[PDB]
Amino acid sequence: RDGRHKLRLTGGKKKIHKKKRKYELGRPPSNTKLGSRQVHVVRGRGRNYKYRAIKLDSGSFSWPTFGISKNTRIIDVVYNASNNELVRTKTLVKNCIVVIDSHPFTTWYENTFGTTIGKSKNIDPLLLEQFKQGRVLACISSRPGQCGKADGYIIEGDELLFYKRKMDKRN
Amino acid sequence: DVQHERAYQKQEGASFFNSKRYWKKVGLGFATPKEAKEGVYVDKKCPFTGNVSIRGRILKGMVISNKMKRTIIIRRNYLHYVKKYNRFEKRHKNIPCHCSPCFDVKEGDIVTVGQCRPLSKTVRFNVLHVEKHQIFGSARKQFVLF
Amino acid sequence: GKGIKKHLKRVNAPSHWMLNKMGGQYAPKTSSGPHKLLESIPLVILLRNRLKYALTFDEVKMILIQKIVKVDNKVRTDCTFPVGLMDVIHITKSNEYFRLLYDIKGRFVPHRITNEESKYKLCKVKKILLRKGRLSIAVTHDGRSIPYIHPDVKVNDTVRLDLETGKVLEHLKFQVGSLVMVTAGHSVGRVGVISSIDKNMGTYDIIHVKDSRNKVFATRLSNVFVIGDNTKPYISLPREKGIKLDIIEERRNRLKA
RNA sequence: AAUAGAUCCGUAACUUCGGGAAAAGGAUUGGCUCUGAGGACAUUAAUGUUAACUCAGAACUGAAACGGACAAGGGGA
RNA sequence: AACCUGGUUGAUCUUGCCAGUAGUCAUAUGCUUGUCUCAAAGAUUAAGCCAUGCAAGUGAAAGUAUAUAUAUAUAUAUGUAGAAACUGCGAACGGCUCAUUAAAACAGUUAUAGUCUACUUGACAUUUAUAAGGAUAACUACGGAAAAGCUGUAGCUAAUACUUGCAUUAUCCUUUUGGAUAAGUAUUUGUUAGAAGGAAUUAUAACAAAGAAGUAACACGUAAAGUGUGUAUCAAUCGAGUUUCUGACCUAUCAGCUUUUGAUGUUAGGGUAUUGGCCUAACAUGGCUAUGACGGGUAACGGGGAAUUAGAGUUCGAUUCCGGAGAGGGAGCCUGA
RNA sequence: UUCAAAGAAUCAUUCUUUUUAAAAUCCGAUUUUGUUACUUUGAGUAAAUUAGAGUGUUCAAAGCAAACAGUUAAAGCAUUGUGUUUGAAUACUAUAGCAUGGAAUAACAAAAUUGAACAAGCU
RNA sequence: AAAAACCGUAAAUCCUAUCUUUUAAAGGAAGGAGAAGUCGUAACAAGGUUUCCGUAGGUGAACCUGCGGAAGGAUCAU
Repeated sequence: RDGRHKLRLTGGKKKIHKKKRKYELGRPPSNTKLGSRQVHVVRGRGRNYKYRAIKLDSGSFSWPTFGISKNTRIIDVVYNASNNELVRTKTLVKNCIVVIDSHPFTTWYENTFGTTIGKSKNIDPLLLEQFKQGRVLACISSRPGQCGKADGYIIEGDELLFYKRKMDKRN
Repeated sequence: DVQHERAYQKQEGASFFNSKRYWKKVGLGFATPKEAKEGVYVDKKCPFTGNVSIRGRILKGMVISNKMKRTIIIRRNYLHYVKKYNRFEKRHKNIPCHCSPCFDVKEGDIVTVGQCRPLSKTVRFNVLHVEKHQIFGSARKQFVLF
Repeated sequence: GKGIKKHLKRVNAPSHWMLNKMGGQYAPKTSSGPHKLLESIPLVILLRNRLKYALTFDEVKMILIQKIVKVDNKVRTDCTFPVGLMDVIHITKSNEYFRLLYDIKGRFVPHRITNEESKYKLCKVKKILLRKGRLSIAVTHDGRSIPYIHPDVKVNDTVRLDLETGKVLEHLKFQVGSLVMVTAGHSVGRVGVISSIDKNMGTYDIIHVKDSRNKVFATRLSNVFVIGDNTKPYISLPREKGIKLDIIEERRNRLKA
């Protein structure tokens, strides 16, 4: 499935022998979506079970500025670095852009520091505006196909500025 | 100004706010250039900044292609002795090598290169040193014993 | 299938096993254990072709079933068990202890050892690893993982191991006076005090070892066995005493009788 | 009777080298939601006034069918 | 043992080939064959077809035993066993053949700081209890067809088959001793510090989130406490997959190949045990080539190895062992490390 | 583009050892000064096979043994008995890779449409 | 548990194109070998017309002829 049936760098084709072996495998892909949190398990080689997620709604999301993480639920996907058909069909990858409820992080902020370790970070006006709106933009970083859970981080700063600039000279 | 693709580069393993850019000296009797130490470029495949670890074989090669993006073609001229005719024989083959944007490489430049993990289907080598050399003719053409 | 091969051809057996070419076509493949197959030998040939105690596999096994063969004072019943380079084996009712040492030619020969010296076994450590709780555990060449080693112990230093308590006693470094034993080198069998090292840039480090007859020989760092300091060999050496008596002048020694 | 308009691709023997040739032979063209790209007029590198029909990919949708009528080569040895 | 001889002519000297000569672990065949030792043997061509019979099974302290048999003081407790069956492991080893195979396999040389790894050894562990629950074989009774290594319902029981689940330890302070503090192993994500190697984003440690699989509800009995079986993590062992570099027969009456249908690389993501156009989406037009690419042929598996050898060399290598392939030809899959 | 001289040892010679410019190192002296080809040494060099050791299968093809006093005991060592010596070594395992001494022969670079080094001051 | 749909691996069959390997094929046109056959005299001597080369044409054939060359000539030579 991998490593053969492909012409060499010179352009000549390697004619096929040594028919496909099991250790190559190459299992079919998965498209995890929003919905009921149900997954399957796949027996990897050497009895290494893989948590294969096809439908995810909730996971963990980390504030990197504060170095914290809270369990929350995703609302929708809005961008992927890959083809737009994935974000149109509501799939999750390890570099997707999703919307996360601001309520748990806001409650944690009020409990710890207050106001609407290494504290007193002055946050930023744009994220404060997103918090007052109630929904924020954050990027999933974990691999849902392998670990079976959608974990992410809150994206802030110039990268957030670039994301909004590419989202909305703009439509 | 640094990121132009339909994605973003993080330079993972660098940290942004804690502190007290990122680089790695890779050792092998070689130090990172100051330009790469201070540079604003981000590359996940650069030996100094990326995750790739250099191990295996260290070679010296002749720059053949530099117009390609972040990758160069390296040829290694050598002599192949023949037992029957007890004489030498000019024989070469060009191997691909990934070039970090830190090093400004021109055509025909001699480059020290190290082996890393398979980076592409063919590219599995990384540049470490470039020594300037104005060549005459074509890099396909000049023959160097290196 | 292409799974692990469960056979060993007689001709493919390691050279130091010394298997007759006409005695079948299969060699006893050593089971997985504390040492590699190449640098270790099984009790089968150990007690059949070297000790000459038995003549057949069946009688070897019916000796083995009784708990009269002990390695490191541990009874062993694995018929093809890899003993290893350096170890202590014991037979109880006849009360004898054999330490597996080398030979100048480079074979495996058991060596008679008293109970006191049998209690004193040496293991060359391979690497140290840090685990949870900031504790260091070091793995010897015998596949033995000994935790809580001395901080002064280095990666190439050897450590005295006690059989009963399984504890470290004293460390021996790689100094210029460190008496060593080449394990798998081309100069295997010769004992030496080492003369120098050459720290090469990320390749096989070599060391030049000095003999008693002022013979200097270079061998890799990866295949040495520190057996004591310059005072004396901590291990009772075999009859050849670890001196590679030369091939040309071996025949003059052989001819007088 | 059979396609026949158009775009994309592809096109042999033979030859007087000009052709054969629209060779042969294929896919598409329906729909709407779309998107984008390609001139003249002015300001001390950029922002305002004003005129095209050629391409391309994501959709789903419609009775899996569409140069929708008219209009139009059947090819080959 | 670095070797020559006959043949062009009326006769001679050359070139030149033919023939002679000897070897072959190189095949077949003809004649002949009193002995012994030693022993290749369906490769050539048909990797063509196969009748038949066998070629992988396994219980000696130790999983489950009212099919059943036997022995000790007397229906009481131990036993020795034990057909069938459940369970566990192996059957992925071995053996045969060389069709495919042309930088492919193989051989030497590297890495895996890009991975997995049965059994074994060595260390060792975290979020009803005087011992928990169902679910089934063999078997009993009725059959079907010609049958399969075929099969249904009723009833049942066990196990080391399947499933739940029963403390405690460490840290800080006056400073043996009293208080207080806290309890996730692997694995994943986000924020930091950071004994070794050659270079770590290493080991490891701190915080914030998740988080499996276990830490024995099991079996026999050795010092004049033990063992088997099973289990989390680490290391080696037995290996495997990828992988750097160097090497191949003939052919130009094969000069330009590859690139929509991935070709060359970038980014991002899926998949794998892991890296990787392995694949997908976007992006750029790149990559190889007279140092012979791309093609074509091989009556080509490769290797150490064989013959002939003064040295050079030439030819052979299916075949004792290593590595690769196949089980009539493709393709797909469970189980299982 | 770095020559030679001087000293001990075999036979009449041959052979062995020291220095003789500059730059950083040590308070009259302590010591590094291209790359590659090439070349010398090593380690990783599976076995079988190859040449070959040793070894009287009746020799040999062999194979990797066997030998030693012992009509029945002496020695050796153990504080009554316990046998001893041994062999399966050697070179090869590309040409390529790793480390390594290198003066000769080959190339490559620095070598003036200018490029330097030293001293003083400035940032 | 049957059953269906969707990408995916893909057996197997057919269309077209290309490459490789054998064979049929009416017949055609060659070459070679056979113990001698017919006609001619081409070359070997100045072979009776010196021989030969390239080219072109003619002829039943070897051969003939023209143009420009060579001696391997029959000339190393007023």
